[PDB]
Amino acid sequence: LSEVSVQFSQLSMFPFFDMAHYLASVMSAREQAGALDIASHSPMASWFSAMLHCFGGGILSSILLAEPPVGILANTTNIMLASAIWYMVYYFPYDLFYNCFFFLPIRLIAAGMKEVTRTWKILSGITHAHSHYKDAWLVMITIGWARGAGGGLISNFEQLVRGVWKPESNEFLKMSYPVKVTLIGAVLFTLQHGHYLPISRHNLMFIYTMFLVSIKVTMMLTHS
Amino acid sequence: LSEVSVQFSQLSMFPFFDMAHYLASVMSAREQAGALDIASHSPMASWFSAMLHCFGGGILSSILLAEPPVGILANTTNIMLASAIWYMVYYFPYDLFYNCFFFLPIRLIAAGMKEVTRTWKILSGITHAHSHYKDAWLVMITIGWARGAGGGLISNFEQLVRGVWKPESNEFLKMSYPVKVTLIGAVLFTLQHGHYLPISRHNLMFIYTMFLVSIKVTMMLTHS
Amino acid sequence: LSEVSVQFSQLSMFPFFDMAHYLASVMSAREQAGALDIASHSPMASWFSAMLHCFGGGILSSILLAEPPVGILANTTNIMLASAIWYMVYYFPYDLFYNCFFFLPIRLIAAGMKEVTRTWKILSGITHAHSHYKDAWLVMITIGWARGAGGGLISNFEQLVRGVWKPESNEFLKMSYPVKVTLIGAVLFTLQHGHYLPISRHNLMFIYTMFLVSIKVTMMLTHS
Repeated sequence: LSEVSVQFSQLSMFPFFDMAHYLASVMSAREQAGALDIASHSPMASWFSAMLHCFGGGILSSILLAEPPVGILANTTNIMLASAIWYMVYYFPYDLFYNCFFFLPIRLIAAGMKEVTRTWKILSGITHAHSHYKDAWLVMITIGWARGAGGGLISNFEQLVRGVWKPESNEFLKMSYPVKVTLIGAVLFTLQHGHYLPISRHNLMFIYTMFLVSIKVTMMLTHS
Repeated sequence: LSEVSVQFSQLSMFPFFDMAHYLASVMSAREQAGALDIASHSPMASWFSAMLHCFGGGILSSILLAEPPVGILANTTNIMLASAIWYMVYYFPYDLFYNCFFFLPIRLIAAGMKEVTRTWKILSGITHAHSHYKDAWLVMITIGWARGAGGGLISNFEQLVRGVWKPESNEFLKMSYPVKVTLIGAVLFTLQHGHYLPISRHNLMFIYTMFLVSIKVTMMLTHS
Repeated sequence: LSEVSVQFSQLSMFPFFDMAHYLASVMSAREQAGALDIASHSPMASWFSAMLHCFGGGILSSILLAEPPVGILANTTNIMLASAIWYMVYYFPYDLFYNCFFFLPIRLIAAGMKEVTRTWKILSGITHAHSHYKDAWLVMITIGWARGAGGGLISNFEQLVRGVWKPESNEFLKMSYPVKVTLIGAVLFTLQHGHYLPISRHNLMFIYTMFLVSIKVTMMLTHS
């Protein structure tokens, strides 16, 4: 039944899903070590650290392609759309926001939707790298991977933003789960655009997104 | 009497004022902790650290706009115009140069003129960001702010140049005086170009520059 | 006998010499402190650290010229041509590869050929900077120098890649031999393109390359 994947390929991420990626990235940034004191004593650094979690893919993909990073800041609808989620995650009255989204089902849904945004980020970087370089495979892998897990690769300098400098925890030394999954996805969809992978783009899209959401849901259910 | 602000708006900064910004930035860089030993044992690193103080605004504004930083190095008149001030600040015979410019009135004048260069740097970044992005407010704030206090934002990596690595003293954690003032100015003049601020550009220019020079003069008089 | 330098100027570096630069840079990267454990426990970080040794000149010259660094990754023939040398330097059976190229004559030849690649990298950066900026001397010096010893200038962040963070060993504080030699060469050939240096390009090319190869050969013979 390939008629369902065609329906899945018509999804738009502007209203609902972008807020889900921003919310999962901002909450996951808050749950990190010493992130509450940053927002309590330096809202600027915590806000910028949140933006590195939300728009790290576009930032790294722009720096790697010699594209202006401030171009990501031009979309005031997305920047404000993430900054509101930041201010509600940290400075909501009685912390009613976080306590609402820390609930297990809501957290599962939000995270699972961020996993969906990751896909269109990977393909966006692959097709964009194709717009800059025709049949260059490594470029498409690098930019699609850069949009898939951008915040995870700038995680060292992002740590440097909040104030923690860990020169030992490099992403290449020990590849984390989301970064390595974004590598596998970038390679796969790069083989898809190059037609080296015998499957249509929509079906590979759907099966990859499902294989990601199922894994993260299993991780969050087995962690609690 | 708005006829005086029109006369103030016709100022040119190529001869006198650029040397004032370079001199205040180089002297303020020398007065930092452990900067004399750098120039005494490694003139290259002290020179580059001085260039990060002088041309940090153009460097950061160029990196943020995907513009070549080496483009700032093309203007050999400005680069030499600052390098001469560096070599005279550090390696002048009997230190007759620094001891002359460390005098309170001369230091007040030079610093106060650097405060004037900061304004045209902010507006240069705002109008330049307008040339790259029409009515994008955050871009104009970011580039005007990037030219206002560029050396203050690269101050971490600039510290890394001389040899001191302080991951705890981030500019976003504790915003210093010049950086936060450049933020306020970038926001104000950005509202001016967008015509959200009910005042002409020249008058806002003059009152902002005066409000800056008066504050720094008061700081230098109350510090000694 | 200027007829021999004309024959030397017709050299092509695509097959033999590029592999020599990649091999000397990868081997010299392995001989660094704690580089074997990186390749034994994290092949990704050791591979990227090797690419920073091989393509550091193009990377830094691309970042300084606002050119996409991923553009260096487009040439899959060169990237694979270096990655094969990396995998053979580290993971060859019985370490038969390294033990073969660590032999004194073979090491002398490979290093001496890397010294030859350095020249065409310097001139490539100088003529490229001329394509971006006509008669800007400092730009040509900066880009030619950036291609001459690129890995030596990113050596701090390259150290940060493997996991060692040394904020005290800056290249400007103590200029190493290859970096300072690349500075002298960039200045000389920049004076050549500007015709301030009374010598033809080919003769200066040959005498500079010889003056480099002789020095490195003398160093490797006096070190063992």
